[PDB]
Amino acid sequence: SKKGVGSTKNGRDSHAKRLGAKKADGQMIRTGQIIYRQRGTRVYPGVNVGLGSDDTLFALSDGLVKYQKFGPKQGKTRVSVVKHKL
Amino acid sequence: MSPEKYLNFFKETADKKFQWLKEELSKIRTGRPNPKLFDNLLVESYGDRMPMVALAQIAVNPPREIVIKPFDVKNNINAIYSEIQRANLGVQPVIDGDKIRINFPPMTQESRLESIKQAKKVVEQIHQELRSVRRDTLQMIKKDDHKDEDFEEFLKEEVEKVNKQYIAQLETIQKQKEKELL
RNA sequence: UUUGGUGCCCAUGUCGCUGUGGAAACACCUGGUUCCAUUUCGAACCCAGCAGUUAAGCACAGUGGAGCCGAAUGUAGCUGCAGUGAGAAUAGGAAAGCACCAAGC
RNA sequence: CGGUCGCCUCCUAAAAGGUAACGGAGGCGUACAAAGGUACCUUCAGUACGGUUGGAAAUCGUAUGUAGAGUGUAAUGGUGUAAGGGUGCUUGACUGUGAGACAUACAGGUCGAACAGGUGAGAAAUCAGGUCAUAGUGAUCCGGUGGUCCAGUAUGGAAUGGCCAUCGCUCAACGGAUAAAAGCUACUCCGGGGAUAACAGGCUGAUACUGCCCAAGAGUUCAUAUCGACGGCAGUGUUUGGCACCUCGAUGUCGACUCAUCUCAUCCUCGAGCUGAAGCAGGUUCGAAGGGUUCGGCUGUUCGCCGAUUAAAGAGAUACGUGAGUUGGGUUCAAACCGUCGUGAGACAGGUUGGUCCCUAUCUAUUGUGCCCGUAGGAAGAUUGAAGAGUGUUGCUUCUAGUA
RNA sequence: CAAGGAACUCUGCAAAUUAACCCCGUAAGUUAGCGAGAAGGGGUGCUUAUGUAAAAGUAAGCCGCAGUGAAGAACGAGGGGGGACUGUUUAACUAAAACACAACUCUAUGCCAAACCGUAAGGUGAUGUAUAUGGGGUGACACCUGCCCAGUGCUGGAAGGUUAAAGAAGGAGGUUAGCGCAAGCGAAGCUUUUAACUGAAGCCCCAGUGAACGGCGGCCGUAACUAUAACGGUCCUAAGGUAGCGAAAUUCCUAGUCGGGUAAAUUCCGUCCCGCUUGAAUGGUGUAACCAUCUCUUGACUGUCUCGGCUAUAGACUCGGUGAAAUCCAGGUACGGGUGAAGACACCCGUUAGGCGCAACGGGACGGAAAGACCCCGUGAAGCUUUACUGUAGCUUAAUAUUG
RNA sequence: UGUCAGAGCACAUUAAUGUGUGAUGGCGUGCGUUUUGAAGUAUGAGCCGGCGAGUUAUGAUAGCAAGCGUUAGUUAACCAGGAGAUGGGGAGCUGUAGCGAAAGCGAGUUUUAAAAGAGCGUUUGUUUGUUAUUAUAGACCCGAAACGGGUUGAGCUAGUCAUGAGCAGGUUGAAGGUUGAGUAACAUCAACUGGAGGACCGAACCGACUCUCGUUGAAACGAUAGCGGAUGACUUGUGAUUAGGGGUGAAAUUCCAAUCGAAAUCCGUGAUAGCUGGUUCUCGUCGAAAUAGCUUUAAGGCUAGCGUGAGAUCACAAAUAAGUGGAGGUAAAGCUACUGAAUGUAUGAUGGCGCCGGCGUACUGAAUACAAUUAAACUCUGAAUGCCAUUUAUUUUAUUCUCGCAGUCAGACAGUGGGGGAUAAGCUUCAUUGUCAAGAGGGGAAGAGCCCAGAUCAUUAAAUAAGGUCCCCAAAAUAUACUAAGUGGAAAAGGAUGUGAAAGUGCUAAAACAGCAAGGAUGUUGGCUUAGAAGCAGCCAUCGUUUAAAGAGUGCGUAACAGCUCACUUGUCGAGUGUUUUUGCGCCGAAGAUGUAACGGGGCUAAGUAUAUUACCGAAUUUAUGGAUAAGAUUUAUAUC
RNA sequence: CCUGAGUAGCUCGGAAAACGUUAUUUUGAGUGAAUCUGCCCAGACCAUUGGGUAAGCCUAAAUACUAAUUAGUGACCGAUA
Repeated sequence: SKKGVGSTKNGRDSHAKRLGAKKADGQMIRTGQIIYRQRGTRVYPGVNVGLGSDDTLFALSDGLVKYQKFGPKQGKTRVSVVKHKL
Repeated sequence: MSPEKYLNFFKETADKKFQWLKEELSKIRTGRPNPKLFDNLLVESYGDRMPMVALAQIAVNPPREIVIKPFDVKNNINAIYSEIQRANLGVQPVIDGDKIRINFPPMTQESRLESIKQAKKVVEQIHQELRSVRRDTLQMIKKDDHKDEDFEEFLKEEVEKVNKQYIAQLETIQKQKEKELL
């Protein structure tokens, strides 16, 4: 019935950090604004994209965000800053 | 050891103890159909100690007799036939060709009484020693798990039920000995 | 439009196999005499030149060999029993392509 | 009692992000003048081929190998001339900042263009405000250390106070109540809970019991005369359970005596069929609930064991039925001892001795008996039977006949 | 109340059985006092006489069914367990296996005694005087009290280290008179600071004290197997329970085995000794007698029972008088199934019931009193214990004034 | 326990379709309470009458109004008077410059070398009146066990002291000594003195161990029947005696006035109560949450989010549809594209071994090829949906901000995807989609979470939704088949010439199946072997011969045999003859105890089921009319939307 | 010549001070000055400066309060208050 408990050996995790992207396609953004959170490079930096020491990807100029495919079989993803009408 | 490993060690020791107990209870006087009653008693072949399985074969054609089959009928059957008589049997044996066929009429009520008494006392000694080993295992367990009471109690009844199962097996074998005694 | 370098894409592009070719070249090739260089050494590199070659890199042709890629059906998966729409398998192509400059042509 | 309280990594988490779990998997309470940076140079592991000791494995030469190598590390990944190795040079492993974003209740934590000055790396453009990244850390009160263009109780100083920097504090229950605090109370009590108890009751049927099928085989043979694994299907609620529920401003129980009832998965009495059913004694499967199915010793013990007896001494349910029908023997108040444990109050899911069971019946149901009316003018007898209820136990001996 | 006679039952609870007087006889044990009314039998009347101060007793006759004719009169024996006993015990649950108890043992106290109380005089102790008082424990009598000072507590010891308040050997600094170009040095007053050294008691240190807390083992080889343990080696400890007893108030297994008991006895009696967790004054074994002590057996004994019934009352019922209580949202207050916050007089479905009573007896209205009291929680309370914390009574030590 | 009605009866009023009353029809399981929630077997309430629980003093904040108003307002205190405003009274304060720790500076300050860059500054208000909130005050009402202080109780028990009393009666006969006998003397024996004995029986008395009765008692511990003591450890009277972090205590946590882990009394104290309980006029409008984080924390409390009210923003904001764009790595699918696992087969590595570097390796099996695979933490790939931003169109002043007041964290249910548990549980944990909570109604047999659906009120008006149409009970029939189970209106695996339909499948009037007749042999008793199996114990091959036909024998049956019988082939007669598969409805499997008890019932072979038709009924839904009114707008006629 | 000696004071524990011991004040214990040339204080203290010279005492006035008397009042309660 009511037996002993303890040593479940599992059921532990950490605080789920808000990781992923930080911009939406179609948004007019400015320089110094963060676009993506990740480890390593699952999303590759395009033009005017800077890297913050926590493997953060942010914008370097003012313009629109767009996505592109590259790689031998186009399985890799780039994010490019296509500037607005200027 | 773990509590389950404690049970495993206790079960190994109890299996050895049961081999011992079966060995003693076999030799104890019954209606005497036990193949191991004769097996644990060595025979004086030409003045030397010999076993039976390594020398002959055992069988039971009727359910009141025993049959001994040796290889040699001129040199080996006599060495076992002489020691079959004048023993705890108390019956006159005969030889039918290459096999000794020994009948076992039921024991008298008095000799059966001492035989049952001594068998029960042997089982009692085995019981006391098994419980002593169980208490030793419980001492190692109280050196082992001294934390959650509900778990230590679970270990207590685990050991208790293992002991009860082995007691049941030993008692069933005792009942078998008593029934073949009839 | 041929050659060399090089620009975008970053194997439908590739790897490999059978040949041709270099006049100008690009290349091998001849030396460490000079600045420089080797965890060492003219191997690389930098100085300076073409005696010899299309060999190889290189380019063009053929080769679909390996690998890459891949026509349609439907269901699979799903969204209020109709739509949504696969993957896989298959025919199969692809022997890369878009350019710029300098000369030869 | 266990384990945890803080923080990070994967699934869970259902393709934005994110989402709980006492769910499934691991760690941190860091390391480094290189493992930061700069400029330059360089490219796998593994496998294969051939070689002194020397091989499976020491290494080299080459090919091949898409990087499964390696990245200070837990996991996530990425990392194919890179985020990795080698060389040289400094330690931007800057000062004051900072527009602006992130994430979020606060506190905070994350990145940060770009500016002024100064540098470092490289001739250089450019890079450098720590490491490819995420854990890697404790506020505040108080206290100490150095400096300060701060004040100096009338003044002058000084002491002392103030600002910046710095250090102490597993406040690890890690957002932390003081600088500083263990247990027992069956001597206990107060307020609360069916949201958190034991029982009952209720859901589920894992388990327990029962039924069934498949039939290898055992059974001279022949699965199913009698069984039957290896395996499953189910059912019952009935044993053990899971449940945290209408009920805890109260549903009193274990047992013993009394009242029994209903049901069948029938024990006997009733009937039928098959046989590994010569007879007898049977086994077997079903219909089958009318009646009945013992006494004594021990245990508080229901139960259970033993002896004797009938044809048998069946099984469940009704709040482990039955105190607004009796008792408390045990059980579960203090009281006391024995053995053990805690040093100590005490405790034992140990034994041991005794140790308080309330009720003037309101209503319904329920067993008897009356009052008024009805039964159609009033009165008195006799009825049919509408409807049910009681009741439906059974042994022995003899004859047929020692006959078949 | 015919018979049985503990068979009912946790158990002879209860009840019955026994009684008063006289005459026989009365055992084991015995510590000589008891046991003893032991165990068991006979008679108790009327009249006459023998009889004595009075009787008692005896002889003859007299019968009743029976003659302390009525009255009130211990039932007894054996076994086991505990306690010595007579006794005190929770007023109002528990009368004891508890406590007390004489006795035994240990300890302290030399007088203005220790001790206890009070702030303190002072007082009991005690107006006592170590054969007295106080405490600790064991609790007739007899025989013993085995080992261990590891740790603790106490006593004794002083070297060694360690030790306050306080005293001052001494150091540093400020203010500024003055000296100084500045810087700075710096007399005297006050200023501020604790360090040489002294600083007790005490702690660490060393021995004894266990009838002071208390505790008082394993591994391997070897005994006509052998798990056992007679034995021999090893490890650990301060020593490893010696004696004695040993399913006991202790033993889980266990209802252990054995014999008796019992037709049949989880209880009982003795025994078996590896004894979960026995054990020697937190005492152990025999132990005479005794217990409103507990348990088992036994002769008798009985309506406890087998198996219940009758006689009289007080009620219960009626009549006359008087006459309250708990409960109480309101009701005209049926049945079965389902449903529900999971147990429906009110719900839905079908069934039946003229209305109102009285007498029993109480299924139900989860009947009544008792805002849970069983269990849990509350940053609840209270008491109790303590190496929980902090204080503190008391005791003890040093300094200083008394005090030369 | 009444409503909507209503026969009839008797009346006649605030004269009005009136009142009273109801034979009878339809309908209908209280109020607060707290919970996710009660007709509730959850609690309280017998009823009635009064009474009965958010005030005040001060201060601050917020709203509205006012006075003054850009150095004004305003007085604290104090004084004159009616207990009065008022006047006299500027004591001070707020707003009129902030920055910096402060010095100090200042339309700039601080950080800083720097006003670089950043912070704030770069300027409005004062005081009263109303309401609300907050703060100090006990501060809505009530409920604790509790602590200390100041006092009273020893008359009850206990304890001792001094004074006394008391033990009816009858017993037994100890120790001690005298005498005599005995003994060396003792010891001992008998009589006597003697009457001791925590001695006996047994009055009174003391205490209350046990049976029964009693249990709102006659009794706040009794009645009666038994019991012990009843010469001392004896009971009692009188007076004093010891009092509550205290006494007393043959000790039990005993007693201390029927009550005591420490009495009662008064006060601090109205202690505290995250826990219970309650909290008294009307109406209108809007109108959530049971989630997250933190917490000496899980019942509580703080912040968010949310609702509401005032203002502004008022379309760049927010949604609703249409479209574009991105990510994912979910599902699926695959896993010589990995990760782990794992199987069938081939050459077969390493090879053990055998073997004179080969020879067989009949075993392990590299890699490869083979066809399949399992994965939430497997992914070469790889969806959809959804989410975000974005464009077009509608709507809103708002899902934007601030301000004031909040409220909730104990949710539950149903569906989806799950996890745990067992893809057991009306169970737990989650996310999502709806409901109740917080909102009723119809269907659902009655039912909080299911379906249809969102209720101003009156209707004796219409269209309907879900759903239903034999009757109860408003509401339909036709035709096609199936059904004989009452399936409908519990069931599982398995089984079945049930049955209907569909699809194909051989013969055939030269006569198909069937019914029945005839043969059915043979080497041959084939052999292994059973003393005894040879067509049939067990095993092995299981053929040819003649025949239309024939099996070392289809079985039965035998110790063997034998025999019977069939497949096989023929025959009599002559119209149907088989499984091959898939679907509708069926049957069994299906035994438990208040009463049928797994359609609501009566009943139903249609009134059952599926199939097409036109119908109908039917909701607080929608529409209609009438009444009031809220928010808004033309506008003040008091009209409309 | 004098002006208030166990006095001010220093130390060990204190308390009051808003102050939880800090200027200042007081003492249970120890210690203990100068004589207005002096001292106290000016929140440690020191110097200058300022002020007053403790170590004796008294003091109507505004001050709280009603137990009551006298007269009067109550945007006080009306026999459950």
